[PDB]
Amino acid sequence: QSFIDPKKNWFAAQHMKAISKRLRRFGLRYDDLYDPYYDLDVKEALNRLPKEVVDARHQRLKRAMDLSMKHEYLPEDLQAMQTPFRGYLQEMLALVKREKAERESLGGLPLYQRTIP
Amino acid sequence: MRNQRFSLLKQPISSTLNQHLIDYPTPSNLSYWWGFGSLAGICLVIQIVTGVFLAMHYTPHVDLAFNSVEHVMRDVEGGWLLRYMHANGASMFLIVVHLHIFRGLYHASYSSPREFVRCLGVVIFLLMIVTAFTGYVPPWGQMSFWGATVITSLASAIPVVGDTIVTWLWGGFSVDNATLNRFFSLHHLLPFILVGASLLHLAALHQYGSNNPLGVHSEMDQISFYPYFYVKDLVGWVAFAIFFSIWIFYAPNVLGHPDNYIPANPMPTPPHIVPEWYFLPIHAILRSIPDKSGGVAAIAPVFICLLALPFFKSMYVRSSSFRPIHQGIFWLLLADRLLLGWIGCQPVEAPFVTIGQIPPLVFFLFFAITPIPGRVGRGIPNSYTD
Amino acid sequence: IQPTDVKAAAMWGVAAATGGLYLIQPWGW
Amino acid sequence: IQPTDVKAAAMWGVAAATGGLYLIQPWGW
Amino acid sequence: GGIFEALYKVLMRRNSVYVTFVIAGAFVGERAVDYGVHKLWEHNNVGKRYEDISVLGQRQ
Amino acid sequence: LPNAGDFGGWFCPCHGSHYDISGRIRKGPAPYNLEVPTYTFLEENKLLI
Amino acid sequence: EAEHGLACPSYPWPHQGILSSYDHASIRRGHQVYTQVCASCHSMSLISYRDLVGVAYTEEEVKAMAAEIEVVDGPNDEGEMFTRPGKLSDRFPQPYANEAAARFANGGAYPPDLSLITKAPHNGQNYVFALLTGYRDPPAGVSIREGLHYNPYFPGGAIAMPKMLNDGAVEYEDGTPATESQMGKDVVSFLSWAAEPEMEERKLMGFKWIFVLTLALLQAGYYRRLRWSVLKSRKLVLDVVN
Amino acid sequence: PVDQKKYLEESCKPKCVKALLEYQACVKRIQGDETGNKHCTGQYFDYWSCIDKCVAQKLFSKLK
Amino acid sequence: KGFVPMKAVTYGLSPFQQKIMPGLWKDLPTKIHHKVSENWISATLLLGPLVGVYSYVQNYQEKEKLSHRY
Ligand SMILES: CCCCCCCCCCCCCCCCCC(=O)OC[C@H](COP(=O)(O)OCCN)OC(=O)CCCCCCCCCCCCCCCCC
Ligand code: HEC
Ligand code: HEM
Ligand code: HEM
Ligand SMILES: COC(=O)N(OC)c1ccccc1COc1ccn(-c2ccc(Cl)cc2)n1
Repeated sequence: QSFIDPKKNWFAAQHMKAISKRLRRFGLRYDDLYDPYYDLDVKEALNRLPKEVVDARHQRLKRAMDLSMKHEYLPEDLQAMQTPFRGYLQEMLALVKREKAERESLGGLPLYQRTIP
Repeated sequence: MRNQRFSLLKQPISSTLNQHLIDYPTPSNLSYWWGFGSLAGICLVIQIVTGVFLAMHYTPHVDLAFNSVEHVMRDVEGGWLLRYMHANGASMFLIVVHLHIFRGLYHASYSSPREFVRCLGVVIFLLMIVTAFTGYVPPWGQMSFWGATVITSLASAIPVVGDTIVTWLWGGFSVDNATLNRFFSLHHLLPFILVGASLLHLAALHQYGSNNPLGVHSEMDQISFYPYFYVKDLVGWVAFAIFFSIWIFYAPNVLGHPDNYIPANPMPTPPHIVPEWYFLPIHAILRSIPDKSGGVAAIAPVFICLLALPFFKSMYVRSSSFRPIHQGIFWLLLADRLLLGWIGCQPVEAPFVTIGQIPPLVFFLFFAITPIPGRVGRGIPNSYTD
Repeated sequence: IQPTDVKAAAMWGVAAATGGLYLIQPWGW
Repeated sequence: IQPTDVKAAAMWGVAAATGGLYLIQPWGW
Repeated sequence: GGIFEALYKVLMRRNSVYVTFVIAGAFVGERAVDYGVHKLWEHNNVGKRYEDISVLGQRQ
Repeated sequence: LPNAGDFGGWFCPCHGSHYDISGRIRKGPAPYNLEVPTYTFLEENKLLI
Repeated sequence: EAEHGLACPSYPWPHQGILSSYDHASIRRGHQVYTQVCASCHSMSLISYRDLVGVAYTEEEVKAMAAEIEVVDGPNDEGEMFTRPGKLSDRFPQPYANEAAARFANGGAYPPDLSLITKAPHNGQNYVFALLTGYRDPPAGVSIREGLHYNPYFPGGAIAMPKMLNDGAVEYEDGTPATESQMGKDVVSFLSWAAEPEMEERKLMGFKWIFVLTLALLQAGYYRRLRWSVLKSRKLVLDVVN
Repeated sequence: PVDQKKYLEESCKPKCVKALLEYQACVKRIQGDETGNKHCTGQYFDYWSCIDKCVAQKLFSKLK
Repeated sequence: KGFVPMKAVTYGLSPFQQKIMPGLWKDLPTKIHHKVSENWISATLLLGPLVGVYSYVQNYQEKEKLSHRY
C-alpha cells in the first residue's frame, strides 16, 4: 500500500537498510530465506529454474552456515560485492500460485499435497 | 543388510539408538540455546527417582501426613537430602522449560513443518502444572490447605452442573481426608504419562530435524550428534549441577513459604495466600477479572492462543535475526510476563488493580499482532528490490 | 451432493445427543 | 585368544579391586 | 616436559589398568579433599565445639 | 478475614471479596448473598445452629 | 502501618556463614532457659531426649534428666494404665492435655508449638529475638485491652503473652550473668538448632561437592574445545561471489 | 547486671535527634484530643527503626 | 530427505597441532564493545518498562502513607 514504499516514506527507508545491513554480513540474498519445507510451492518454483541458478543458492547457504558456527562475518572486501534484494525466485513463485488458483476455480485435484505428520 | 557383520551399532538390536542418538544429522551452527531440552529430560528423571524413595516413608492421612515429612528430615539416613532435592528440583524443572519455550518463540520454531512438535508440548506444559499443584498438597500445611480451597472452588462458577463438579472432586463438602488420599494416587500416576508424552514429542522432531539460528534450509552443512553435540551438552549438565547445589546446601528454603511449616488449621485463614513463583503469572490474570466465571474463561484462552500459533500462514522468514520489528516485540512481551509475576504476589488493592489489568491485555495483544506482519511483510520483496 | 454431505453430517451431531444423554443424564443444564 | 584371556584377567582384577573400592574402606592408604 | 611421555609410557596402552587409575584415583582424591575441608572447619570455629564445654561432665 | 476491608467487613484476600458486615457483597465476584439458615431464641441469647 | 508489625533488624548470629557452626555452649544454656521459663505453657513434641546426646549433654546426664518425669505407659496384664519414669526414647513433655485445655488457661489464645518456630515466620531468627526483648510502652493515642500487652513487633500490636524474660530469671551453671539480652540470645540459638538439626552435616557436604564439581567443569570445557577445533579452523572454497 | 541492650539504646539517641523531634511534635497535635482516633503510630515506628539499627551492630560483641 | 549435490574443497588440520585454550582471553575489550553497541535497544525494551513501573508504585505508596498520618 502506502506505508511500505521506501522512496516516499522515511520509516520504511530505515527498515530497508536494517535488513540490508544484516544480510550482507552473511553474504545472503533475501530469497535464500525461503524454505522448500515451509511452503510446498517454493519446492516447485526451484525445480523450474536452471541448474546454475540453484547451485549458486546452495553455495551461498553453505558459506553462511560456516560463518555462524565460527562466530564471524564476511571480510569487508567481500561485503562491498554483495547484492541483497537482487531476486531470482519471486516471478516463478507467482506463476506457480496463479496456476493453482485456476485449477481450483475450475475443479481438479491438487498436483502435490502435504504429508500429514 | 550385508553378507557378514560390521560395526555392532548398525545391528537391529541397536539401530534405533544409533540412528537417533549417535549418527543423527544435526545442523552445525546450533548454539547453547539448543541445550535446554535434554536438560529438561534430566530434571524429569531426578523427580521420579527422588519421589519413589520419598514415598517409602510418607503417610497419606490427615492425622499423620505433616509428621511423616518431619520424620524424613530428622530420622532417616540422608533424608533431608531426599526432600530438599525434590522440593527445589521442581523449581529447576520449571526454569529449564521456561527458557526452552522462549527459544521457540524467538526463532519461530512452531512453523511448518513443525506444528505437531509445538502442539505436543502445550499438552506437556498442562501435565506439568497439574502434577506440581496436586503434589504441593501432601505436606498438609497451612498453604497446602488454603491453596487447594482457592483453586478447586473456582469450578463453582461454571453454569449449572458445577456444584456437582466441586463436590465430586472433593469427595465431600470440603477439603479433607478423601481429598488428600486421591491427590496422592493421581500424583504417582501423572509423571508416568508425562514420560510417554515426551518420547512421543521427540519422534515428531526426528521426522524433519531441528531448526537453526539462521532459520534456513540446512541440509548442505550437517554433522553428527556424537561427539559434537554430546560434549557441549555435557558442559551444560555440569554448569547445572553447580547451580542446583547452591539451592540444596546453602539456601534450601529461599524459594518457599514459611506458612507451610504451620500444620493445617481450617478455622483461621493466613493473611496472604500466595502460590509458588512459577504459578504467579497465571495467578495475576485469574485475579484480574472482577467476575469469577470470567476468570476461568481467561485461563482457557491462554491455552487456546498457545495451541493456535502455528496455524497462521504467510511468513517465509523464520529467525528474528533478520526481522527487526518482531524482534522488538519479543523483548516487550518478556517484560510483561515478568511484570505479571510481580503483581501476582501483591495485595488486591490500589494501585495494583490497574497495573494488573493492562498487562493481561498486552499479553493477549501478542497473539493478534503476530499475523498482521504475516500480511504486511509478504510485500517486502516487491518494494525493496534493487 | 455437498448439501447432502452436511444434511447427513448434522444428524450425527444428534445421533450423539441420543448418545450424549444415553448414559449420563447431565441434569442441571 | 590368549591376549583376550589375560585381557579378561586384567579387568577381572579391576572389579575385585573396584568393589574392593566402594564398600569396606581402609582409607589412609 | 619429560614426565608427560613417561606417565603415558607405563600405564594406558591398556584398558583395564586405566579403569584402575580412575577408580583408585577417585579415592586418594576424595580423601585429599575431605581432609582439607575437615581442617578448615575446625580452624574457623575454635571454642565452639561440643568438647569445649567447660561444665560437660557435671550436671547433678 | 474480619477486622479489615473497605468497610471493616469480612476481607477475603483469596480473590478479592470486599464485604460489608451485613453480609451482602459490595465489590467482588461472589455470585450470591451469604447463606441464611433458620434459628430463633429460647429465652435470652443462645440461638441454635 | 501497624497491621504487619515493625521490621526487625539483622543480628550477626554465630552460626551464619558458609563455614560457621553452632555455638554448642550456647545451645546448652538455652535448653535451661526453655525448661524453666518456657515449658510451662509451650510444647516442642518433635524433639526427643536422645537428640541432645552429643550436642549439649553426655548420655549419663540425659539418663538422669529424663528420669525426673512420669510418662504414661500401656496396659498391664489387668488392662490398666500406669506411669513410669522417662527414658531416652521419650519426647519432651506436653504442658496441657489438648488444644482446648490450652486456650482455657490462657484467655482463649493458644500458645503455639516451638519446635519449628524459626522457620514458620518470615525472618524467623531476628523476629523471635526482637519480640522477646521488645516489650515497650504504647505511643500516644493507642489503647490496649485488659489482659493484652503492647509489643510493636507482633502484627496488630497487642499480644496475649506477658513479658517473661526478666533479669535473673535463670541461674546459669557456668558463671554467665543472666541478663535479659543474654537469655534472649541463648534461647534463640537453642530454637535454631531445634528447627534445623542438620545444618552442620549440610554445610560440610556442600563445600566438598561444589569444589569437586568446579574441577569437572574445567575438564569439560577443554574436552569440548578439543573435539571442535578441526571444524573451527577449516578452510573452504566455494565458487560463488555474490 | 544492667542490661546491655538498654544501655546501648540510651547511647544511640545522640545519633537520631531528628526522628525523635518529629515524634515530640506529634503528641502536641493530638494534645487535648476530642474523639480519640488520632494516634502517633507512624512517627513512633520511624524512631524505633533508627534505634534498632545501631544496636544490632554492637550488641552481639558484648554478650558472652 | 537429506541430499543436496554439492561442489567444494575443504582443508583441515589435526587437533594435536593447535592451541586449544588461549583463544578465550584474546581481545576481551573488543569483544565486549561489539556485544553492547549492538544489543542496547533490546535491553532498553526489557528493563525500561520495569524501572518505570517500580518508580510509579513507590511514589504512590509514599503519598498515601503520609496522608494517613495525624
Ligand atoms: C487461520 C487459523 C485459524 C485458527 C486456528 C484454528 C482454530 C484454533 C483451534 C486450535 C486447533 C487447530 C486445529 C487446526 C488443525 C488442522 C489445520 C490444518 O490442517 O491446516 C492445514 C495445513 C495446510 O493445508 P493444505 O494441506 O495445504 O490443504 C488446505 C487446502 N484447502 O496442513 C496442516 O497444518 C496439517 C498438517 C499438520 C497437522 C498435524 C497436527 C497439528 C496439530 C493439530 C491438532 C490441534 C492441537 C491439538 C493437540 C495435538 C496433540 C494432541
Ligand atoms: C504466660 C505463659 C507463657 C510463657 C511463660 C511463654 N509463652 Fe510464649 N506465648 C504464650 C501465649 C498465650 C502466646 C500467644 C500470643 C498471641 O496469640 O498473641 C505465645 C506466643 C509466643 C510466640 C509466638 C509469637 C507470634 O508472633 O506468633 C513465641 C515465639 C513465643 N511465645 C515464645 C516464647 C518464649 C521464647 C518463651 C520463653 C521466654 C515463652 N514464649 C514463654 C504464652 C507463654
Ligand atoms: C518435559 C518437557 C520437555 C522435554 C523433555 C522436551 C524435550 C525436547 C528435546 C530433547 C528437544 C531436542 C532439541 C532441542 O533441545 O532444542 C526439543 C525440541 C523442541 N521442543 Fe521440547 N521438551 C519439553 C517441553 C517442551 C515445551 C513445553 C515446548 C513448547 C511449548 C516444547 C517445544 C519444542 C520445540 C518447538 C522444539 C524444536 C525447536 C527446534 O528444534 O528448533 N518442548 N524438546
Ligand atoms: C513417580 C513420581 C513421583 C512420586 C512418587 C512423588 C512423590 C511425592 C511425595 C511422596 C511427596 C510428599 C513428600 C514431600 O512433601 O516431600 C511429593 C511432594 C511433591 N512433589 Fe512429587 N513425586 C513424583 C514426581 C513429581 C514430579 C514429576 C513433580 C513436579 C513436576 C513433583 C512435584 C512435587 C512437589 C512440588 C511436591 C511438594 C514438596 C514440598 O513442597 O514439600 N513430584 N512427591
Ligand atoms: C504448587 O502449587 C501451589 O503453589 N499452590 O497449590 C496448592 C497454590 C498455593 C497457594 C495459592 C495458589 C496455589 C495454586 O496457584 C495456581 C494458580 C493457577 N493455578 C492452576 C492450578 C491448576 C490448574 Cl489446572 C490451573 C491453574 N494454580
